[PDB]
Amino acid sequence: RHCVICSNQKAVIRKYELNVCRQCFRENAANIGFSKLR
Amino acid sequence: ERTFHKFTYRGLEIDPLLALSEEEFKTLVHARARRHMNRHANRRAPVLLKRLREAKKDVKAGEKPRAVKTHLRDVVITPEMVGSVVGIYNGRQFNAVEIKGEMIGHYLGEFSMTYKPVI
Amino acid sequence: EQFQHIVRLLNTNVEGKRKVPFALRMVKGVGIRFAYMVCKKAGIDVERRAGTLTAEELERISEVIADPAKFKIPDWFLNRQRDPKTGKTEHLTSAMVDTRLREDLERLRKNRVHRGVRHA
Amino acid sequence: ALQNAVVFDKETMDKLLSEVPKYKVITPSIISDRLKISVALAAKGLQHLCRQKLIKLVSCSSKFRLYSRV
Amino acid sequence: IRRIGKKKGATMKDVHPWRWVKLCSQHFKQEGKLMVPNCTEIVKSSHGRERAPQNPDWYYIRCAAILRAVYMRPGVGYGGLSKRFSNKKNRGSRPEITVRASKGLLHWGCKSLTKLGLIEKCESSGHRITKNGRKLADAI
Amino acid sequence: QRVLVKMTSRNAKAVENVMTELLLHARNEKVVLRGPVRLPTRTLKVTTRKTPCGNGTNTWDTYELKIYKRLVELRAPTELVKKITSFPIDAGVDVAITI
RNA sequence: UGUCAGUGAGAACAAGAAAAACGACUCUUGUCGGACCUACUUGAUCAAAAGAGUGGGAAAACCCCGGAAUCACGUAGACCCACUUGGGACCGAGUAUUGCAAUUAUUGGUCGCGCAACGAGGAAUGUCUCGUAGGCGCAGCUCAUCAAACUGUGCCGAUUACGUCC
Repeated sequence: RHCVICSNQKAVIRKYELNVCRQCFRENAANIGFSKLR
Repeated sequence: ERTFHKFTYRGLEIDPLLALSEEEFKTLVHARARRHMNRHANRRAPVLLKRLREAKKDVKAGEKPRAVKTHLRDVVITPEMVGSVVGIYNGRQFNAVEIKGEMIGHYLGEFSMTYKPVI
Repeated sequence: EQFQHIVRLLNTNVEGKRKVPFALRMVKGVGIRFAYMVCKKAGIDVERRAGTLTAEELERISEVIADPAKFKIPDWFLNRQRDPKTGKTEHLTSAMVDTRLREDLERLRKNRVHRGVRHA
Repeated sequence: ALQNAVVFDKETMDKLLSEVPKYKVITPSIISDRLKISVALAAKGLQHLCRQKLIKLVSCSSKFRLYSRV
Repeated sequence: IRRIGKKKGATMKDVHPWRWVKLCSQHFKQEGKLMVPNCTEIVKSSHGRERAPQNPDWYYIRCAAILRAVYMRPGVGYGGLSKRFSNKKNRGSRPEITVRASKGLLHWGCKSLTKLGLIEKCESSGHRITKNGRKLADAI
Repeated sequence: QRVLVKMTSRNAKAVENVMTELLLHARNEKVVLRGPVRLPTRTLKVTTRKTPCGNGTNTWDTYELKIYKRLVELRAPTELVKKITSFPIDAGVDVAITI
């Protein structure tokens, strides 16, 4: 497909649960409310 | 005229095939051909498709009708305007000598290499 | 005297077995065609194939093999269907194999692209 | 006796009747470990004799059954 | 409900109505018998009884489970893909019987596509299973 | 019919301030209160490669959300429901419903 | 291959998780339904692939929210110690489906070839002590379309050791 927070279209696009945050990796680009505890 | 072929393609020679239309052709032949013809019906190219008929009208060569090249490897070979010879696309190769009969309902592409296997 | 005995059907010796369809596959067929077995006038299984022209009536079977379109039986089991230079041919066996192949052995192997050259 | 055999024959069945009560344990396997016919219809061969009481059935079941001298 | 699993539904509810149904014809025998009943066969449909291990059982499933049909009823269908293309084997079904089996119930022991009994004939005629076998049963 | 209130939120201790506290206002005060126990809590689980390149030990993560759906039921308020749903303002993603 | 064992049938029975909304139409004094699934019935007076109509859901609603593999079975099934009826990989013909575009893309499909390999496989070398190893299946993931991959849930479920430091 294509991405909306980059225009790269490569370095892999997440479209799981209707979000993109893997053309800007979510570890760097957090505050989506996710956490790791386990 | 200046086109020379033999078909015997589902028992049908040169004459019956060009008598039939493209519509009736696809009812006989490949699953592939049906799908391509149906969805390419709107535009197949005006001028490319034209030139294939135009070169037939042209005379003073016994050689097969010479017609403008393609960049398309996706176009079908129709029963009508057959023996119309074009440069089949590749980035090194154009062939006028891989266009012959018994190739109707088959693509124009699947030809002109893409690899040269060595060793 | 018999009761496991060689059989010429393509003029080729093929040994019997104690099951009819399974042995018959060596003659150029397969199990799923031999659901015609029921209509071949010995639908019975667990039977010798030394039983030719006795309890099998071999001539019957050899008609079904050649044309099953004389019979009412479903022609979804045909090996070739609507060939590119002829109509349907009912079966693939013996020399009739080679005929079709050769035509497309020159054409098919021309193809150029990823999978094309692999087939070539 | 002889190694290979689909066959239905006079010898086949006549031998069968003598050999079956000889053993203390009869299974489809051992009759074709005599090799006289295959294991396949050796099964059936025992059934319709046991039905006529040439043998004793043990298991309430068939196939992986076993039998004994009656 | 009543039918199946009250007589041992696996093998002692089957052979008895089978005998009765072949002795006097009832259920469909429509051409299509030869065609693939269960996924990816290399053999014919079966050695014997192409569509005569089927019909009452295909009523039974829908009976006791109430209006499982055409997509739910293949739930108690089969398919393992027991020969495969060297990938992980997966489940399937063949739709062929679905059509015929939803036709069936309008005759013989069931009424309709909403009501699946009459007097529940199969049960009543199966009360003689327990009494006496017809196969020389082990347990009788 | 009977009006229900589902409160869907990412976080506990937002929804808590809604259900317990501000249902007291509707408890027998203007309508009757039938408390069940709230609906099953979904997880949205996502799996993200830690490494931004092909050299690591090919590591991954497990990230999870809680989705709290807090259901409590009432017996047919009409026009009173305006009060009920104006009570929480205390957190984002507090949404309320009326049948 | 005989410790699913290879083609046939029937029975009982599982758990996370995915899903929906387009400035596109219609609707009004400030605006509703179509790109998700599954149900049901025609798809058999004659195949599969596959066509279409009705019906519900933003999910503890989706029809019983949960099912067919490992397993069970003597129904007195068939095969039966063979490179076969054990395995597939090559190879040709046909058709439908997906898509902006297919060039085996399609592949859940027919039916050829199987009598092509391979019979537990030299040296070498891997990793786990418990619901684990091993065996088995399903979903998510990617996304015109395809999962022998990856991630997660569930099912069947041991032998040996519980010691030493070479």
